Amino acid sequence: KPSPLLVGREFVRQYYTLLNQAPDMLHRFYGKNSSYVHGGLDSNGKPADAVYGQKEIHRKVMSQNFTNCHTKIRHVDAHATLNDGVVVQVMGLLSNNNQALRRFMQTFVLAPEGSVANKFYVHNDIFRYQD
Amino acid sequence: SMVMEKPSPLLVGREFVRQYYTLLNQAPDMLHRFYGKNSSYVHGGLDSNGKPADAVYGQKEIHRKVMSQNFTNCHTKIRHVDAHATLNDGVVVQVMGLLSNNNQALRRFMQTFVLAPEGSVANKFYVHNDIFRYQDEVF
Amino acid sequence: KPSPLLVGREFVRQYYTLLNQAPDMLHRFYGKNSSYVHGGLDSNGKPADAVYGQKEIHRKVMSQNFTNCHTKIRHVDAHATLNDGVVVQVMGLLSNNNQALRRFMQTFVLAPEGSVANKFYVHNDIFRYQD
Amino acid sequence: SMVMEKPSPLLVGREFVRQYYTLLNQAPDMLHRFYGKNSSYVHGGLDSNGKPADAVYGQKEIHRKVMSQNFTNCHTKIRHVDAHATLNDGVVVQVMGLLSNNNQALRRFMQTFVLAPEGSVANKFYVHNDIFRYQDEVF
Amino acid sequence: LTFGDFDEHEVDALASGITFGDF
Amino acid sequence: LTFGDFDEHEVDALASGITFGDF
Ligand SMILES: [K+]
Ligand SMILES: [K+]
Ligand SMILES: [K+]
Ligand SMILES: [K+]
Repeated sequence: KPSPLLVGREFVRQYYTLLNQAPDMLHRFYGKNSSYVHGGLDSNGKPADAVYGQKEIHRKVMSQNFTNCHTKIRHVDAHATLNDGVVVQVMGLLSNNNQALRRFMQTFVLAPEGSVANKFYVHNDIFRYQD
Repeated sequence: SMVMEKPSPLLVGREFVRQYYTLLNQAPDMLHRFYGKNSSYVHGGLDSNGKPADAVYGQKEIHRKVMSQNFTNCHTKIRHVDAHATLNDGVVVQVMGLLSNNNQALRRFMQTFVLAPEGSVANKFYVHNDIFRYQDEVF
Repeated sequence: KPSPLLVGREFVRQYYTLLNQAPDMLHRFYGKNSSYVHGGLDSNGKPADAVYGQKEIHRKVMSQNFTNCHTKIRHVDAHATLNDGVVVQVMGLLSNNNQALRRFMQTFVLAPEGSVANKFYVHNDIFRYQD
Repeated sequence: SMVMEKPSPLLVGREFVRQYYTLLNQAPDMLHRFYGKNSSYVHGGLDSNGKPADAVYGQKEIHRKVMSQNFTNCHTKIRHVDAHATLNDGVVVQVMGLLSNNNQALRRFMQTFVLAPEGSVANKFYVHNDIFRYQDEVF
Repeated sequence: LTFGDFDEHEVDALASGITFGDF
Repeated sequence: LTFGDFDEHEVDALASGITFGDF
């Protein structure tokens, strides 16, 4: 009954709000079969690779040292995929720790959690800056 | 219990993007054949209000939308392709690059595909979702 | 850059598809210097002879009364000839107007059209049933 | 501006087929001499997968392929020969008939030759393409 | 590996610019 | 009219089964 856009828009609201308010809980959007693919180099200098599941996604989020991270959403697209999922494409700008803005895109695939009605989790998250 | 030549999500996504954009350059009137019924498609654009254009649905609407877009000698520079398994044996593909229509200037784009198996034909995927936006209509 | 087999296989696909869908356009595969040699008797009862060029090939195709003509391709060979041509040998079975199948071979010589890159036309077409 | 004794495509094709198959019957170790460099040759056969065998290229490979085929007292019954001019002064020849090797049973075949002038020696053609398939390996 | 309703090799042939006759 | 690198009359001679000596 909820349209894919009603789901996707509210997801984007909650996700980027939590990224700003409590990044140490962002992993709770994800599940055991989730993949989190945030592209680019750390520094460090090592290349980016997919991390799987809540526990590892939590460790990866914490390694990114998000502080007061702000997002300017410039466009959201959200469509029904198969099996009652929702695919979301976000285009925006992100400022972490009050640093200069950078453009990004982020693709999510949201999947029903199964038991609770209209509960979704993030099955796929692919993020890349456009530098 | 194992299919030892089953293509990985990475190979599916890479070969798909290659086939999609090479076909776009030479035979865009065939692009609609990548899409299933109830597929969603949006390829940038701005409506009369100047807000981004809405998606169309189904191979019929998609064929009409593609042909209204007048792709002619469409050149692409693909910068990043990232492909991962989704649920139900799908593959989600994120694409970033630049696209030039009619030998006009290159325009940066950000795109997501969702590919899904036809249902049973072995190693056959259709495009279920195609979200494409030009950065110059958003940023 | 296209191999002779990439050309020949796609030619066979298009040719026999059009034979089924719109035989009244088959002549558009040919040119003014093309020869079309479909062996055997009409009925009528007159022997077969070569026809030259699109206009006459169109008349000959129409005289054959193709209706819903189906082809079962059993083997295709395609090789580079000189001057960037492609020689194709098809072995198959053909059912016209839902009649019983008959074995055939068909030899084509495909030649570049000259102006457009990777455009070919049928310079030679020799067809015979094996009855 | 006219060569009043230039052989027609029909005569070229007829005499060629005659020479080719009469030589095959009596001196198959000379058959390779009909072929130029970059000639293509396939003469039926099935690979380890049971798919039809691939062509070989060049007079060296061709000589080796012919000698591996062990033609011995090879009898032919030619049923149809059809020969027409191609571009660049070539001749394409379609051949149907039956061939028996080593006094074994006759096998039907379907064959195409492309003949091409050597370059300049007057009324001299080589085999540029030889496609031969036994029907019993296809039908 | 193929996409949509394309046959094996069909995209590669069409994406190479191959065309036939004057249609 | 000749084919390949055969000389005039050479195919006809060889195709007739002509051979010489014990080679
Ligand atoms: K926190
Ligand atoms: K939708
Ligand atoms: K018709
Ligand atoms: K070849």
